[PDB]
Amino acid sequence: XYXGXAXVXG
Amino acid sequence: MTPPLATTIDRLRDYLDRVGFQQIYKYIVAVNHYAVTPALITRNTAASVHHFFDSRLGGRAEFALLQCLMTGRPAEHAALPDKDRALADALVTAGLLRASPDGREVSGADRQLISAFGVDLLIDRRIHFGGEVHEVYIGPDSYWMLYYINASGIARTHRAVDLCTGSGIAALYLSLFTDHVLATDIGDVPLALVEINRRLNRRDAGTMEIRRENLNDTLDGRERFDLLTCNPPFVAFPPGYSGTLYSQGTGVDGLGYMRDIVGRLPEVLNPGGSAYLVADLCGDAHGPHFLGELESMVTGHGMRIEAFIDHVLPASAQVGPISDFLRHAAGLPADTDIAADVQAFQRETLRADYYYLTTIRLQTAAQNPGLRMLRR
Ligand SMILES: Nc1ncnc2c1ncn2[C@@H]1O[C@H](CSCC[C@H](N)C(=O)O)[C@@H](O)[C@H]1O
Ligand code: NA
Repeated sequence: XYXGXAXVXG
Repeated sequence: MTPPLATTIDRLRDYLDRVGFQQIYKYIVAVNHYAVTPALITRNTAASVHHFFDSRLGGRAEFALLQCLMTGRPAEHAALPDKDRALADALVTAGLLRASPDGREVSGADRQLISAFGVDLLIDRRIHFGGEVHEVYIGPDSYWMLYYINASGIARTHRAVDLCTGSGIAALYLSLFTDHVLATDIGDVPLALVEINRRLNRRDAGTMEIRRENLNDTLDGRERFDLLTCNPPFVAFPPGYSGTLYSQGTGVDGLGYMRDIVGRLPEVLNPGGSAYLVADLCGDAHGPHFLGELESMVTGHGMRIEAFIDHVLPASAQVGPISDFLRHAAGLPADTDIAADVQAFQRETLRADYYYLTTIRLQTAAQNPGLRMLRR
């Protein structure tokens, strides 16, 4: 959700 | 950078100063959001930003080029003020803005103008707007790593290094306080962008070195530092999948670079120096697995290590984001069960019940050694 996918993004 | 590009960035800096860009951005996003995340002006909020310029800043032409840079909004070339018009043409020549096929408009290319921690920054616009996979990373983890730095403790003479600099944001933040900053990367695209962002904030090689060098080579080198920052690639993807240069961590569980860095801090930091790292760390209900590996640095080297956990997600909430990213990054079709591969990998290899977005502060030769883990 909101806050997810860090070192990934987009 | 070539001399023509350097002159263009100088003129861009002049324009941003003339129209007060950083203050405008700060007002639009507001002080309760400015340091939370770079994902504030995005495809989902662009219409609201355009409405603010039209209705609260009167649609003034002095802000037309600014919006091309902030959101990509088209401006009529002939409506640009004289000084802004020549700069717009120079940005189009540089590939930093686009012209419409008939030459009558200027609009966004692949670079988005933001401000963070008091610096002005171009980033890869595809991370917040549509399109192909982005090639330069920035995110909330980038911001939180800088948030925990004690700026008043930085001396002008302190030697600082930002490993894996990307857009340059951490190096540029450090350059607000110390006159000696080293910024490193190995990707062509981030290296060209930090060159631009260094000049955009009136720094040069005299106070900020940009170096093409692998972090493992910088870690084993003989240079010694008072202050280190690093947001390395830390994401672990299942076997058989390729990520990107900014995302894919080394080692079985994606944490190889974090192990490399922490293991060398007693040698690369001067005694009493401090390092700031950030990573989205897998763990069980108690906390991230990686923090269990750090006791050796407390008892073996007398370090103080503080871990600030600012966001917690169940592993199930990352299956969609990770699998979507893998599909987009490799151009895969929609008929393979990537979600199942991610799920199996989290369970068997990562032992991931939760992901913990964690900033880690590490200091050598600590007067009060120990590990402290902060959770809300
Ligand atoms: N072995 C390595 N040595 C140096 N940089 C590396 C590297 N492997 C990946 N990188 C770079 O590491 C960066 C990670 S993303 C972090 C970017 C920036 N520091 C921020 O916080 O927003 C990418 O820019 C990638 O190009
Ligand atoms: Na990262």
